[PDB]
Amino acid sequence: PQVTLWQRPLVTIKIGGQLKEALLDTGADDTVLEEMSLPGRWKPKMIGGIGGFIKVRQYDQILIEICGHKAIGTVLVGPTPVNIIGRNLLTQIGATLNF
Amino acid sequence: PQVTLWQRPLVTIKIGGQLKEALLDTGADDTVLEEMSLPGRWKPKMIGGIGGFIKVRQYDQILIEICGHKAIGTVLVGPTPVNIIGRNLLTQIGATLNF
Ligand SMILES: O=C1N(Cc2ccc(CO)cc2)[C@H](Cc2ccccc2)[C@H](O)[C@@H](O)[C@@H](Cc2ccccc2)N1Cc1ccc(CO)cc1
Repeated sequence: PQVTLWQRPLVTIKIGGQLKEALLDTGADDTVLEEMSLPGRWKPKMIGGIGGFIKVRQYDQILIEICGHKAIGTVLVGPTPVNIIGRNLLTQIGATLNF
Repeated sequence: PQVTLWQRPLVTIKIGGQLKEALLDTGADDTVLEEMSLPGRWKPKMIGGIGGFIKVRQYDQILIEICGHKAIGTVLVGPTPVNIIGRNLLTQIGATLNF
């Protein structure tokens, strides 16, 4: 799916039987995601980006549906104010930054 | 220029006769950039993302060359550990997130 709209390319993601807006974060290397409803079987970690380091849960193997398209990947669940989709997911949906 | 390489789409940008690695961050809305020497003419501000809020300088009208291509835009110079290229710049180089 092409997504330009000279604005934030957000995609309705479907993780842990849930749906939220995801900020296509081609900048991040993984798909972070504000706290949500995910089952255990994950690993505790912390990302360090702009402002400070937040705590998230590396959920490897999460069927996140972006753009009505199935896409499993590592979703980090933490206190992030946005559902970040990094390369870990831009590689499953085949996202490409052509400019 | 198409950039997938299932990894971080970094691009050597040339801002104010300067050059650094820019993490193509379609997630951000503007082009943040670790502290550096910009062409003056800017305003003090602070972005609030992952971890906390960092302080940057909205440098509006900065000739940032991405992919050997000239591209003026708003480069926020602050204590960011990376040169983020948000939509503000993904709209000048005509970037498109297709997956
Ligand atoms: O912290 C941000 N991370 C941090 C981050 C770390 C780890 C992951 C998962 O691996 C994802 C995101 C990225 C930028 C960055 C990456 C690495 C080092 C330094 C910076 C991201 O790529 C960017 O999209 C937004 C995400 C965001 C945006 C809004 C609200 C919450 C989170 N930010 C913050 C940001 C804020 C404003 C601008 C300018 O508009 C740019 C970035």
